[PDB]
Amino acid sequence: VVDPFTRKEWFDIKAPSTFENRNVGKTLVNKSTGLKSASDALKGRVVEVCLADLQGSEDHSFRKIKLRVDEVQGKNLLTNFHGMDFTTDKLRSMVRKWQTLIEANVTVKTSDDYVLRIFAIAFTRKQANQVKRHSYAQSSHIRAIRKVISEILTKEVQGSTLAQLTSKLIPEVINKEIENATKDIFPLQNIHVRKVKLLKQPKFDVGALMALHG
Amino acid sequence: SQVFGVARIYASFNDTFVHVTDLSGKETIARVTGGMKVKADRDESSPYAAMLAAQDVAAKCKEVGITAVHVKIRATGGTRTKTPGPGGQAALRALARSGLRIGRIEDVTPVPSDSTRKKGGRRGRRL
Amino acid sequence: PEEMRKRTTEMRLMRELMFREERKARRLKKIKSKTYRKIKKKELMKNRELAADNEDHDIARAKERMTLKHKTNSKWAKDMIKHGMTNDAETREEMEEMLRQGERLKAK
Amino acid sequence: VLVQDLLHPTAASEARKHKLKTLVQGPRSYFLDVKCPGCLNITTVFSHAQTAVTCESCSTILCTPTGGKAKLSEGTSFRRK
Amino acid sequence: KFESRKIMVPPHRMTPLRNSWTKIYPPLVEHLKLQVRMNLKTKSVELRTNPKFTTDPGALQKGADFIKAFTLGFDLDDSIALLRLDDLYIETFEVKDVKTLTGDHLSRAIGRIAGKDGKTKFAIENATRTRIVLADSKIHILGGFTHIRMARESVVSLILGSPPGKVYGNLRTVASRLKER
RNA sequence: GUCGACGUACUUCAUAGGAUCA
RNA sequence: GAAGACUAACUACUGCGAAAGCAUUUGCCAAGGACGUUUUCAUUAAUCAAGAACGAAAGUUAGGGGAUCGAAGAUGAUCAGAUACCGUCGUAGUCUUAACCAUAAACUAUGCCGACUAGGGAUCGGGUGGUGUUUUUUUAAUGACCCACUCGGCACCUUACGAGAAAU
Ligand SMILES: [Mg+2]
Ligand SMILES: [Mg+2]
Ligand SMILES: [Mg+2]
Ligand SMILES: [Mg+2]
Ligand SMILES: [Mg+2]
Ligand SMILES: [Mg+2]
Ligand SMILES: [Mg+2]
Ligand SMILES: [Mg+2]
Repeated sequence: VVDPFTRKEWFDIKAPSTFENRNVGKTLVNKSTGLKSASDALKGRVVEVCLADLQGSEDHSFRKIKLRVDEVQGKNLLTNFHGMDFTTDKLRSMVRKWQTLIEANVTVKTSDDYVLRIFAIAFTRKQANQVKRHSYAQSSHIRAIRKVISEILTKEVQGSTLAQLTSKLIPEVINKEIENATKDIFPLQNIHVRKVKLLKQPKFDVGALMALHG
Repeated sequence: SQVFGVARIYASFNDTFVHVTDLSGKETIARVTGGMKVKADRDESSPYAAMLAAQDVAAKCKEVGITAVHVKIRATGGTRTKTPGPGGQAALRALARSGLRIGRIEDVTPVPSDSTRKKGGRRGRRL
Repeated sequence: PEEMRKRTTEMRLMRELMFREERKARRLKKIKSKTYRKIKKKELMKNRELAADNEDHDIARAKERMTLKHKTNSKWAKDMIKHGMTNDAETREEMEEMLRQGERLKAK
Repeated sequence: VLVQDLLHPTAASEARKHKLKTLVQGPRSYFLDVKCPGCLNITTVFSHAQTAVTCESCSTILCTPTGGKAKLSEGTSFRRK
Repeated sequence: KFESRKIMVPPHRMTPLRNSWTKIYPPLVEHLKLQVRMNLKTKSVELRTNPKFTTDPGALQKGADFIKAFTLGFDLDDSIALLRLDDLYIETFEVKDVKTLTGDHLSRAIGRIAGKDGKTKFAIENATRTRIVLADSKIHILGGFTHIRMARESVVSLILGSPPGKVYGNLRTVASRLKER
């Protein structure tokens, strides 16, 4: 008695500034009736885009991004950054037997005060004339690596707002800094950051959001 | 050019749900189960029932605007099996043979950093 | 040079061969269960006979007559017999096996 | 070679065995003599120290303890006694 | 209509892939009209359908199923059977998904599923027309839907404790009531 | 009370193996 | 978003602990073995009836908590076979604080301390050696490997000169 796709109106999701393919896609709402206007029903969705499909690359085939809609104008709805993650299949394929897994997280507050928690993973490796077959670390190394990784994530987040942190996460610079600063301690292949997730978005401040797609 | 939507394929023992939503996830455009397409209850989960399910969804969504899907396929997960059975892959096959464009297959079952008990007792459940 | 890298991959493949064999042998060392060991011994003696001089036999017979080790005055057998324990037919299997082995040795 | 003399073992054999297992046991450390650059005078230092041996006059440091042989500070000269 | 897949290769099946590649790229290219490429700089096979040559839309997923079934551990010819027919699926489960076993108990459970000299495993395959590979603990079964439910029910009756002689007997009864149909 | 748990006393079941011959 | 358990893959019956046992990070508290030692005391030792500390899971007393699974119970089915004898809700329990109880295939179906007896390859911890490799700072120096050795652990192979009826 309805056929609901007679009344829903398409919109289109636009990425933020700090991405190449700014266009993302379309979405449905409902027609904007008086008594439940549409715009108050869009303003909390999160969208998952796999950032290859957002940066043209293909070595970014893992690392989904979550973008959150915060503003709407005239069949454009403008988004933000909600978090970042790996696809579960890469993560299942890193973790292997006969090696050890170092992981670390931290909670950190940015310049624009977004409180966010950021993860990090790393694995040891067999130095290229090692014959013995496993190469675990000695767990007094692992606390040194965990402290190093945590100090670098703490330092390198909060000297940035969010957009800067985002575009330090796309070219994977944090990986190279971890790698350099942690190879007198132990060899340590396969450094990543594997997740970041927001916990406190501060207060709205339209100025930043309309400064991204400006 | 294209319009994309997501196709979430829950693949349980005793059914397969082919859901098709938008990117955002909230608005749904096409749910069919496997149960709507065979009235015998022998085989709600049979691959043939899954095929019929997926063909119906592909038709219905092609009648909306939607020409391509990313697929997210999942088994029960939790504290049961964690890998899609035959019902999910029969739905996937018969969805790719439909003129939809498929991109970015993944697999999201829920997997616990170890969790609560499993139904069944000390002696294992099914036999 | 680069031939060192050849050397390392050779010692790597020896080490993992060693590790797979050692893992197998550990798991088998834990299985003591006299039917499983009995089966493995039976088909071993079969393969030994298929695949793979009197003086050694005369020395063996001489030591067996000197020693008389395979008769029921031995501690295990006299224990089993004198306490009615060999009427159960498995330990009677074992006792008869002892006796025929000794009888193989004493044959000429 | 099942007669190589237990009463006369070659010094390679006695040189690789543990110190308590040679024929007549004895220590394996040594005392070594040390001059810091700044002064001229010298002091004797056990090879396996457990105290950071300050130099006597120019009182700085000469060795630091380790789990084994002492780690001599690099600005130093030494001669085994 | 240009489209792709990319499926990863775990390292214990990377030697037999580059060791049996010569029989793999042909019946993916001519018979299927499909454009392979194996990346090594991320250890993964990639496939793409090229819009000109191809006819069957199900070719891309047919090839992806084929390579993936080679990935999980099944030998070449069996995966070829997955490439040809239209009635072949794989079901994977665990040993901790039936009954929580660990320690020595789990290595003895895999000993009952595999049998000595493989015999018990082969019996389950031969009387059900399925193919079982038995990984570290995860167990993978390839066949047609009814057959793999028969072989799943025998394997799960073997994990839980039943001896292997009982499962030979019940297996040959299943074989009788299978071969007639 | 054809009662239970013991404590004494007694009974009974599990014995054939190889070699040759027919 | 709330709640209470649990710490997957890595994970190797390898590591640690008198055993039971112990697996997310960070700090604090006190303890421990092995190694190193041209330190120190100088027989202070070994095994132990009485006596004492701890002792999985279940179980009791009194509070707290009560997500999940779930002895008892209630119900659905009882459809030839059940081969494929189970579904649904679930009290006690499971968690925790303070006292009880003191048992297990508590297993190596194997008392503790000391001596001797054979060959090998691996692995964990400590130490010694090396104009070996990388980590270069710009050459060092640690760290990571490689090779030789040695003490102390958990295991494995091959042979007995030996032991057993045999498995070993
Ligand atoms: Mg006592
Ligand atoms: Mg208790
Ligand atoms: Mg309790
Ligand atoms: Mg209570
Ligand atoms: Mg319940
Ligand atoms: Mg007590
Ligand atoms: Mg125990
Ligand atoms: Mg007892």
